Amino acid sequence: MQLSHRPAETGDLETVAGFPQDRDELFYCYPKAIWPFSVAQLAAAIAERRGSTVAVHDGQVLGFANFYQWQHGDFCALGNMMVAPAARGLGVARYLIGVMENLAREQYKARLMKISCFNANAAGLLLYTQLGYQPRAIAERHDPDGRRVALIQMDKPLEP
Ligand SMILES: CC(C)(COP(=O)(O)OP(=O)(O)OC[C@H]1O[C@@H](n2cnc3c(N)ncnc32)[C@H](O)[C@@H]1OP(=O)(O)O)[C@@H](O)C(=O)NCCC(=O)NCCSCCCC[C@H](NC(=O)CNC(=O)Cc1ccccc1)C(=O)O
Repeated sequence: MQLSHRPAETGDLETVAGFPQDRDELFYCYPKAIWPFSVAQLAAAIAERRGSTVAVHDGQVLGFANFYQWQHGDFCALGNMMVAPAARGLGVARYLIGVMENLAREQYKARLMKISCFNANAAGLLLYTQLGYQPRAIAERHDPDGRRVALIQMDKPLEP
């Protein structure tokens, strides 16, 4: 469907902060955040990151992403990837990741995009696989209940 993108704005914060539907979803897209998510937590992430971007369809903000890490000439890492629940499965994240890949290439001369995905997040793992990301390593992490989870580190070459 028809999608556009632009930098995130203050008026987008309340909608975007509403995207994660439970503690698990919040952990998957922003593991340092604390449930419940809030506009203050989102604004703080935006201020300390780069490239915060929204995807819009039919006047609705449906998706958000930024760079978790950025290293000129080297790589960027995708951060805070989240989509409105009613709009999932429709290509919003696919679209926005394409946008972020282009931004990494153009703004950071990145050769590689990194994406890390928690093991329980099948939807994420499958999407990133469809976009050409390959798994490289697995790291142990802990969820908010102190349970041990596996963070799967994936990457993809970008090219000029
Ligand atoms: C986005 C979403 C997954 C997808 O958005 P879509 O808009 O919905 O995606 P389409 O573009 O439509 O494409 C979807 C594709 O997948 C196929 N599909 C399969 N199953 C499906 C299903 N059930 N449903 C739908 N689709 C399913 C489907 O067929 C299609 O493939 P084809 O049909 O096209 O082939 C959507 O469902 C979402 O928002 N989920 C909730 C949030 C979320 O999980 N976000 C991803 C985060 S991974 C990124 C995490 C970045 C994390 C980062 N930190 C790090 O990296 C590392 N720091 C740390 O660890 C620090 C730390 C601190 C404390 C303690 C431990 C550690 C950061 O802090 O920011």
